[PDB]
Amino acid sequence: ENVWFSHPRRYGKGSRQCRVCSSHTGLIRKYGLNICRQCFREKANDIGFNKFR
Amino acid sequence: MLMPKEDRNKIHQYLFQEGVVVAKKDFNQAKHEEIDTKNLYVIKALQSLTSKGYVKTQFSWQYYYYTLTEEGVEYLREYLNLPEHIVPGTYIQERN
Amino acid sequence: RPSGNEGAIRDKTAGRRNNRSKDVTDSATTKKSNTRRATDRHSRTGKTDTKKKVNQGWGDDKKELSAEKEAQADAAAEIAEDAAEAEDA
Amino acid sequence: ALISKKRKLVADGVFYAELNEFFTRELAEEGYSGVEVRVTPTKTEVIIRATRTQDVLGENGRRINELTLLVQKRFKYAPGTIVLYAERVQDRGLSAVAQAESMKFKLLNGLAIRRAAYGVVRYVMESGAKGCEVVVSGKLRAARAKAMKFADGFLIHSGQPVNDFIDT
Amino acid sequence: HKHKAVKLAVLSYYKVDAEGKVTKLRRECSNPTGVFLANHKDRLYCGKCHSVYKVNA
Amino acid sequence: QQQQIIKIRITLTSTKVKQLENVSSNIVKNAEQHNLVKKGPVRLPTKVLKISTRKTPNGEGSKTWETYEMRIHKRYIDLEAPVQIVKRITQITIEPGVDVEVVVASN
RNA sequence: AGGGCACCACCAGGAGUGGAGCCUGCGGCUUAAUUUGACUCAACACGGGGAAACUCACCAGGUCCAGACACAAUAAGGAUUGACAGAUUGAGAGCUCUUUCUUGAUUUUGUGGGUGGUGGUGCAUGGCCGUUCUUAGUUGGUGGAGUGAUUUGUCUGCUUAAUUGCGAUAACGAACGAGACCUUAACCUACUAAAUAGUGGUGCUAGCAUUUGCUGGUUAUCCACUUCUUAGAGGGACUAUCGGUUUCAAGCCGAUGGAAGUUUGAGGCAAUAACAGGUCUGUGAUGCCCUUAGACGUUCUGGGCCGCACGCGCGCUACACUGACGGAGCCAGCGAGUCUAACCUUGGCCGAGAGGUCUUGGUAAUCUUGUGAAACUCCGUCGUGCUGGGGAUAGAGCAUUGUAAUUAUUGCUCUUCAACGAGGAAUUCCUAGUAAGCGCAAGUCAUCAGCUUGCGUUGAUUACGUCCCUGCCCUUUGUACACACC
Ligand SMILES: [Mg+2]
Ligand SMILES: [Mg+2]
Ligand SMILES: [Mg+2]
Ligand SMILES: [Mg+2]
Ligand SMILES: [Mg+2]
Ligand SMILES: [Mg+2]
Ligand SMILES: [Mg+2]
Ligand SMILES: [Mg+2]
Ligand SMILES: [Mg+2]
Ligand SMILES: [Mg+2]
Ligand SMILES: [Mg+2]
Ligand SMILES: [Mg+2]
Ligand SMILES: [Mg+2]
Ligand SMILES: [Mg+2]
Ligand SMILES: [Mg+2]
Ligand SMILES: [Mg+2]
Ligand SMILES: [Mg+2]
Ligand SMILES: [Mg+2]
Ligand SMILES: [Mg+2]
Ligand SMILES: [Mg+2]
Ligand SMILES: [Mg+2]
Ligand SMILES: [Mg+2]
Ligand SMILES: [Mg+2]
Ligand SMILES: [Mg+2]
Ligand SMILES: [Mg+2]
Ligand SMILES: [Mg+2]
Repeated sequence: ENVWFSHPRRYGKGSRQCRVCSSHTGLIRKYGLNICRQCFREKANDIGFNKFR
Repeated sequence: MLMPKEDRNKIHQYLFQEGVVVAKKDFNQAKHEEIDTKNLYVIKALQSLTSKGYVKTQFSWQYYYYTLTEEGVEYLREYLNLPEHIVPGTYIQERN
Repeated sequence: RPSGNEGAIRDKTAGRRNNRSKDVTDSATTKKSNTRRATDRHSRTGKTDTKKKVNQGWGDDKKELSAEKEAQADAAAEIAEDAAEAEDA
Repeated sequence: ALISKKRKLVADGVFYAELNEFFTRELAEEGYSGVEVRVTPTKTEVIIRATRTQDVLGENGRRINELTLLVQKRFKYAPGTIVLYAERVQDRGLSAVAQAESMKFKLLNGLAIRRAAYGVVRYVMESGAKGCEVVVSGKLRAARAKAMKFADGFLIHSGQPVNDFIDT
Repeated sequence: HKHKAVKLAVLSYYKVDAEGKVTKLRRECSNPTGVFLANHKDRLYCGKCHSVYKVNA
Repeated sequence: QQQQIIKIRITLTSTKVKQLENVSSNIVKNAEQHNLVKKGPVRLPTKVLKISTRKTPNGEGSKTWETYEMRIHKRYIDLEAPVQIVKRITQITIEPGVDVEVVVASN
């Protein structure tokens, strides 16, 4: 009942966030991950993205 | 501010009739899953109950898990005016 | 009275030919020059931190007679309770 | 449910990595060492490697009915289509995750670092390991940070056998 | 800021006893929540009717 | 209920190859003892999911990168199976870490 | 001082960059703001930082409390809430007033205590990462020397990519690091096969020219095979063999064989010690401090990061004939992709073009997609002219995305056609499918690539050396230095 309080959030950096830490920049969107580039390196091995070469 | 009585009860009944509530760290969501009230209301009724004991709060990847304590449920029996100590709410309820 | 975008078209000394006549200051040919890091090892706080404050938190070499001879004991007692909680009683 | 295999495997890798950190936080004081999720039809069951299992199950299903209702509500599982099981970590002194949480409840409860580290290093060696190394960094009554390794045994730092043999 | 909330009795009815029957005007209408709203200046405060409210008292 | 070929395909997708080809061997071993005719484990090309990030969390240092790789291995086995005895011996011991889907067709 | 090592050093060369025009980052200047962090290598197309809103931290203005909880007043004679229209306001914010309804211990007002903060401190810190250093270095057991700190081992020489070994030996025998290991690429006419890959007949057709060449089609409307492809399990190379040299060592070089004889190519991992390297602005990592309602919280509207006398960095487009244009030939590889909703898009139609519309296939070895990609090749037109090279600037119109395109988001069609005639001082990268030319996919992405991470196409010159320059390492010497020449 308070019309004034929102704006479009349907495209761009503010439309999405990291699902861990709510950051907007550095977000990895590949394979539907929605995890920033620093939380992904924390969580690479227990997602399955191990590193070989 | 004013969160009305029919919104606070339906938060409080569900925490008695489920025993845990999850919520999201995303305000202005305005309707909780499984409760007919705002996501602002369920966070701030259960941040309120956490301060007076009664609820243990965990955050864990943006989604606000709340677990009821033992001193919490005995508050919610004199609040919601249930029969005395018959219904436990609701961990050991149906299959035990 | 006129102000804003209407006065900008009729303002004098605004525009490229006016600014090209004015020479370039020597602040445009400068850099940070290490951002005050030539004295990084020589600390600018000036503590020379005491022996007592480092020895009493981070261990002292004169107590290693007492240090490991108890840390052997609880580790052995942690073994002595881990096997005891395996399938005893 | 009409989702690609590149997406469905990654999403299950994210559901694993979320419950790893959730049960890290919620089951911290009960010796959680790992979670194991088995994707079967008609039910998924959550296997919890908790060293002291007897309080994870709580009393009479409390704290295991609760974690059942917790994971079925965040991830929106249907009621009864997920169940949680707690089985205890054997060879407990060869798990770094259970021993990093053990040293955490040494250092917060008020025990010195040299007594805590040699407590858990020589627990690892007396529990049957080839090598152990505890590195503690931070500040302890001194402003300037220092690090000290408490290494006893035998370690290999280079190559694939880091991945084969070392719990970090 | 907000209303002074005068310590009021029932308003917008004339009386009950005064010579010698009920004197209460504005015969009943279709609004249940019949009832008196806020009249400022030839307009009344529409609060209940969700879509249609066509009366300008 | 009486020994009719159903033309079923079991597709098996899994990150780890040893646990995947364990079940793709057991699907072969199950259908070589019921004497069922089968097109065997057809080894689809390995999906390699590569993600390149800068090493540093901030923007300092040399420009150094990781390649975090997920390998997806996939197989399918075609079958023509008497359904009730084969569905009895396939739904049992579902393997974790291997995703298995069973599709029938009308061909 | 001696001796080593390395195209982040040189030699011999290649290709550049520095000169020009733009693109972007930095400093500065300007500004309401032009948010900031980072300043030799290790700051500067770096923060994945290609910012119209959001991001956003900055600036000009407006909301809201999302101020938990405890205690005391205020209250049910109502503590408080939300509003119609007008004023007000960018605002269709009851923000606030006029107005008079609504509403009901959910509050209001203070004192504590919290919450929040992309606010400060990377000189309080964790974690991560950069550099030393991709260097070869590090350590204990017993024995020897020394009162001892310590030392010898762990080294004069030769070799190696390597403290890699051989050898010398008061040391002997080992451990971490190097290597082994793991991944990827190159071989397998040997196995296991497959309509989600092909090949061969033809079950079976059906075409064109013909008398078999090129085709198009069906796998209980066929059968067979695995060479090609895939991926399981294996095999292969170990410098094999033979010569030459070496202390007949360790090795190195040549030849032959071989898929491979540069650690087979290339990465991943990578010790001990650190640096006052960076990051508090990645996190609900965090101590302490600052603020907390007239906010540094959050949100809304608009601006700003892009503002332009200028200095610098990485680049993109060229100076043309080994080249531009037009036609024609026409060939890859790594990805990604939608109902857990609008993604990759074939085909048809409309349009110069951009694009539009009607359908379709695909959750993908199945469809986009043979990604019919670009350089390249051939045949034409040009003809040494700043020219038909170059396409900067600038004008006019048409589309797309988006709530919104102005300071041009981008594309399209016409026009304008700037410097630039191969670049002082200096300086970067590089030893074989490598340099370089070429473009494609992914990332961020609603739109925007002169950017990066890969990928394939085309594919040379020059050396298989050295300490000459630079940087690093070790030994000897010196020291009145050990917050260790800051
Ligand atoms: Mg950022
Ligand atoms: Mg060891
Ligand atoms: Mg080793
Ligand atoms: Mg190695
Ligand atoms: Mg030269
Ligand atoms: Mg230039
Ligand atoms: Mg600026
Ligand atoms: Mg700073
Ligand atoms: Mg960039
Ligand atoms: Mg804004
Ligand atoms: Mg914060
Ligand atoms: Mg802020
Ligand atoms: Mg020794
Ligand atoms: Mg000795
Ligand atoms: Mg020595
Ligand atoms: Mg083959
Ligand atoms: Mg520092
Ligand atoms: Mg510093
Ligand atoms: Mg707000
Ligand atoms: Mg910028
Ligand atoms: Mg630069
Ligand atoms: Mg041409
Ligand atoms: Mg192809
Ligand atoms: Mg011209
Ligand atoms: Mg933009
Ligand atoms: Mg792109």
